[PDB]
Amino acid sequence: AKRTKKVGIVGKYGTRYGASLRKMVKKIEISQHAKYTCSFCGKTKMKRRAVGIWHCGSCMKTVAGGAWTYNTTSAVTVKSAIRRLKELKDQ
Amino acid sequence: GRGAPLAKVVFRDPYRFKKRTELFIAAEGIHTGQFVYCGKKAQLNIGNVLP
Amino acid sequence: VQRLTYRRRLSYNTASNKTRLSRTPGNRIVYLYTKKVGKAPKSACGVCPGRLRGVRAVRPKVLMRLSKTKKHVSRAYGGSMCAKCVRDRIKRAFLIEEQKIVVKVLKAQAQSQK
Amino acid sequence: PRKIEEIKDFLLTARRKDAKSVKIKKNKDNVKFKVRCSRYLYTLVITDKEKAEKLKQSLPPGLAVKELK
Amino acid sequence: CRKNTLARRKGRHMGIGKRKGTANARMPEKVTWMRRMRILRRLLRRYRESKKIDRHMYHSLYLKVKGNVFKNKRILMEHIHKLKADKARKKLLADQAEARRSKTKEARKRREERLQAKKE
RNA sequence: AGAACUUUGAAGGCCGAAGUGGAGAAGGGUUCCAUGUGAACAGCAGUUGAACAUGGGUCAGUCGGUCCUGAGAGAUGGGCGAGCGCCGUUCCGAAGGGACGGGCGAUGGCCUCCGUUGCCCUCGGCCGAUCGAAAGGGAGUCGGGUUCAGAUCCCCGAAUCCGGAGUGGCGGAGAUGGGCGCCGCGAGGCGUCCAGUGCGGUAACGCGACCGAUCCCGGAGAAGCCGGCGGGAGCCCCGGGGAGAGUUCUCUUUUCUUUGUGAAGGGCAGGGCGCCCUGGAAUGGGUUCGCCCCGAGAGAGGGGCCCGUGCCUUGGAAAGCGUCGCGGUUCCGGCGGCGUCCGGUGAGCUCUCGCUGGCCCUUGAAAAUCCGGGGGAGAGGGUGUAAAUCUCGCGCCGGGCCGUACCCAUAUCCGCAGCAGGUCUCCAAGGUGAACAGCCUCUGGCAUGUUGGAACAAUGUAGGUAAGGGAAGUCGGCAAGCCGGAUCCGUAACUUCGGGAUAAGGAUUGGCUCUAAGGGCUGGCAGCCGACUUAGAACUGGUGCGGACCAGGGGAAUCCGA
RNA sequence: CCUGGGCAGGGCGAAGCCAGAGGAAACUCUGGUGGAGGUCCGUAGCGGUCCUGACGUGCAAAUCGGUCGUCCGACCUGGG
Ligand SMILES: [Mg+2]
Ligand SMILES: [Mg+2]
Ligand SMILES: [Mg+2]
Ligand SMILES: [Mg+2]
Ligand SMILES: [Mg+2]
Ligand SMILES: [Mg+2]
Ligand SMILES: [Mg+2]
Ligand SMILES: [Mg+2]
Ligand SMILES: [Mg+2]
Ligand SMILES: [Mg+2]
Ligand SMILES: [Mg+2]
Ligand SMILES: [Mg+2]
Ligand SMILES: [Mg+2]
Ligand SMILES: [Mg+2]
Ligand SMILES: [Mg+2]
Ligand SMILES: [Mg+2]
Ligand SMILES: [Mg+2]
Ligand SMILES: [Mg+2]
Ligand SMILES: [Mg+2]
Ligand SMILES: [Mg+2]
Ligand SMILES: [Mg+2]
Ligand SMILES: [Mg+2]
Ligand SMILES: [Mg+2]
Ligand SMILES: [Mg+2]
Ligand SMILES: [Mg+2]
Ligand SMILES: [Mg+2]
Ligand SMILES: [Mg+2]
Ligand SMILES: [Mg+2]
Ligand SMILES: [Mg+2]
Ligand SMILES: [Mg+2]
Ligand SMILES: [Mg+2]
Ligand SMILES: [Mg+2]
Ligand SMILES: [Mg+2]
Ligand SMILES: [Mg+2]
Ligand SMILES: [Mg+2]
Ligand SMILES: [Mg+2]
Ligand SMILES: [Mg+2]
Ligand SMILES: [Mg+2]
Ligand SMILES: [Mg+2]
Ligand SMILES: [Mg+2]
Ligand SMILES: [Mg+2]
Ligand SMILES: [Mg+2]
Ligand SMILES: [Mg+2]
Ligand SMILES: [Mg+2]
Ligand SMILES: [Mg+2]
Ligand SMILES: [Mg+2]
Ligand SMILES: [Mg+2]
Ligand SMILES: [Mg+2]
Ligand SMILES: [Mg+2]
Ligand SMILES: [Zn+2]
Repeated sequence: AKRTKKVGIVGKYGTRYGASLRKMVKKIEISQHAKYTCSFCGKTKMKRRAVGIWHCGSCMKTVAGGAWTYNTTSAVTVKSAIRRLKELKDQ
Repeated sequence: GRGAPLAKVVFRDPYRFKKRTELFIAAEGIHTGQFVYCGKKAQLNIGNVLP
Repeated sequence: VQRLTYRRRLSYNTASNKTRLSRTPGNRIVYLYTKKVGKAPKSACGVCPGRLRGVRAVRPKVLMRLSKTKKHVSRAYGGSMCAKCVRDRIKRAFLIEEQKIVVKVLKAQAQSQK
Repeated sequence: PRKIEEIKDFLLTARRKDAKSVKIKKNKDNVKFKVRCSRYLYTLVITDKEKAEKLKQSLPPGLAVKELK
Repeated sequence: CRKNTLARRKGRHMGIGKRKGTANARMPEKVTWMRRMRILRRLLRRYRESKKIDRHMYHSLYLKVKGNVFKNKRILMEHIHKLKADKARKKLLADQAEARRSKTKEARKRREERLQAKKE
């Protein structure tokens, strides 16, 4: 069945620590405990290690990623800007 | 004690027949098996430390 | 139900003082010590985890007593590579050598055209 | 404690010098020969009493022999 | 205590008033589930080894035993009897319909051969 | 001489496996043990003691220190300081005395040829001397017996490691093959030439051994906590057998005790495998309690590896144990017979191995040591004759220094003492029960905690009841008492929607007969063999049922602090 | 700071998963499995609230007895 209606993953804390804090911890605990699809092997076995380290069960290929998700949107912006300024007139 | 993840990049030493091992701060988006290019005229991508 | 005790003058249940229990010929439950388990040498350099096959797995200083069959595999890169690394590195080295020959003769043909 | 199976290899080992003692033990269903050479106790188990008697007959004479009960 | 334990095995001294832990403490839910589902998940193998159920319906009943549908071995066997008796009826009726279709296609192709021979 | 206390017997008790038990670390220092005394000390006494006096007792290549580094501490170089000195641990330093081969030279032994020494060439980061753990790292020993006191040390028997062996102990590999031509019937031999730094399996890998230097690479050493689950052991439990003991008023094929195989080697179970081959899968399939896995190769079949602490074998029945007898005063680890069996079950306990998962802005030690691999400078017999070498099987020699007694505590330590205080760990049975809860027994200890006798006044200190009323007492429901376990019902206001909540309130609970359900193993749906749980029914006891022990009063509100 | 050691049973039942029912979709409902928590009753352990209980020239220059708080942790603890 559906055992909780709102708290989702944050129900392990209970009635303490505060509403907005649980609300803001929800949206990134789901991110850090979610399995991600590896861009290398194509399986869905990414798992977060210690902070900043991501690991896939197949092929043991360990990628330095974001602290809570797999890619920071700012980091994707920086990578697009780096390839643009790369092929901009060859330095 | 450091929030940054720490990369262990191995180099070839051009003077003694020996591999040397250094410790770089892991730039966002490198992974085990990506080559790291460093030097003056090194091409510009993520991880490539250059002047 | 015979309660039984350490034989040495240790007391603390350390990692080194790790014990089992047996039965004497003299009809008595005694408390016999145990050498620690020696994990096998694991694979060379970054590959999928798993110890190297066909190696007598012991503590380090045990390896002085052992003969020169039970420490290595008959293959080249015996007790270091896990043989999937061997059948990768051979193909990798050969193909990179062939690509270097192709790039070198391409430079030669480019200079011939120029 | 090592176990010998052939009579030949046992006998050669018995004549292999600095083996100082042979015990002979009789049993309900078999008979055993103990050789105390060095670093080891060489046991030959055999079930045929006639073979044991002819082996002890052909046993080398300078070596000590002790029967156990 | 041997006399008392034989009285326990009869089923005496075991009402409400001489229990003190909960039912989940006396015989746990996880233990009930492990025993129950190891029994039901090896009975399906004992059928699948022989021929009691084919490879495709094995997986459906495997998931339906993983889900809390079947309580025990007897009603599992009663339900496998019903599914097998349903599959046999449906395959019999389909084979009879395919026999009728084979008769009609045979007759049509033979009539086409008859008209071909009337042409040549 | 003397007995409320000493010792023995009998009886009744306690500690009740998280102990008043069996042993240790730190500490104590002879208290350990025997003999003798009872003057003082033990707060009464004492024939006794941890008191006094005499005399004994601590045996180790394989137990630990020694060795390694950790948190750190500390010296020279350097700097500072009136100055004993301080700072400082790579910083401002010429901080390696070693080796490989080669050459020149010398010396000595069997001057064959080995062994030294001097010089020269080549090579060689030390992230720095040295110290730092009787719980971290660290090769290698277990069983039986033995004393008034020892014990993995003494003995008996069985093993193992580390070194060393130069004229290289003894064997085995390296190793002896093939062609040519001739002779010989042939078997073989002659002569010439050539090879020979091992072999097998498609693999995963295997065998008894398998030349290797400077150097380089890697692994082991080397990893947290918590869940689950599987195997193995030990213990407990059940059924049958065998020895001995108890009960027999009446019954009880009854109750209890006892019922063994060391390290090391070989083999076989078993478990695990991210380890290979054949082979292509979707109507998706395989598997866990949970997951998880699959074209980067699932299922299926066949192979391979590791742990093998389990079983068998060697040790090993000669011992050990139980029991029944026979001899020697003693001195005998005497002597002899008999036996030391079968099986089964398990959310059972405890330990360990392995798998997998969860948790993290915690990522969970370093080094001595040892090994493998990459490379191939070199080394060696050159042929009918054998070496360079060897981590293989045997054989020889040695393993130095120190600690080792005992308490480890309601009497050997600290606390001014034989002081309810304090102090670090291991093993831990049966029943009830959820359980290591509390209560009662068994192994194993013990005399009630620095005294006894007589009587049962007050006040006490700990405990327990009370007719009626139920907070009226008192600053105050302080104290004590009520509910208390489980099952089945039922659960509000409020709210961060997770709770509140075991809310509040009810009922039921015993003994004894059953009934129903919940499984394993066999065979071409049927036959044998078993676990402890749940639901229901009847009978019945003086309304009695968590019967002792175990054990939440509750609600309504306010203030403050998440 | 380093190196080791230690913590019985149970109640509450999140994420993830499975099955069934409904829905056109979004998704919802029901029964299991699952075992998270600076989580709840409670053992050892650690503290010391109340009785202003015992003692108060004591057993003791801070103890004892009931009654207590917390026990996977910002936990407890030995040695260096
Ligand atoms: Mg559950
Ligand atoms: Mg008298
Ligand atoms: Mg007394
Ligand atoms: Mg008692
Ligand atoms: Mg004790
Ligand atoms: Mg006195
Ligand atoms: Mg005396
Ligand atoms: Mg004494
Ligand atoms: Mg004295
Ligand atoms: Mg010895
Ligand atoms: Mg040692
Ligand atoms: Mg100094
Ligand atoms: Mg100076
Ligand atoms: Mg040191
Ligand atoms: Mg140690
Ligand atoms: Mg002995
Ligand atoms: Mg002793
Ligand atoms: Mg040697
Ligand atoms: Mg197990
Ligand atoms: Mg063995
Ligand atoms: Mg079992
Ligand atoms: Mg001692
Ligand atoms: Mg005391
Ligand atoms: Mg005390
Ligand atoms: Mg224990
Ligand atoms: Mg018990
Ligand atoms: Mg029970
Ligand atoms: Mg007495
Ligand atoms: Mg006393
Ligand atoms: Mg009254
Ligand atoms: Mg009354
Ligand atoms: Mg009333
Ligand atoms: Mg008032
Ligand atoms: Mg009170
Ligand atoms: Mg009352
Ligand atoms: Mg309330
Ligand atoms: Mg409370
Ligand atoms: Mg207000
Ligand atoms: Mg507060
Ligand atoms: Mg809590
Ligand atoms: Mg509460
Ligand atoms: Mg309580
Ligand atoms: Mg407590
Ligand atoms: Mg206390
Ligand atoms: Mg206190
Ligand atoms: Mg107090
Ligand atoms: Mg007071
Ligand atoms: Mg007084
Ligand atoms: Mg609590
Ligand atoms: Zn991957």
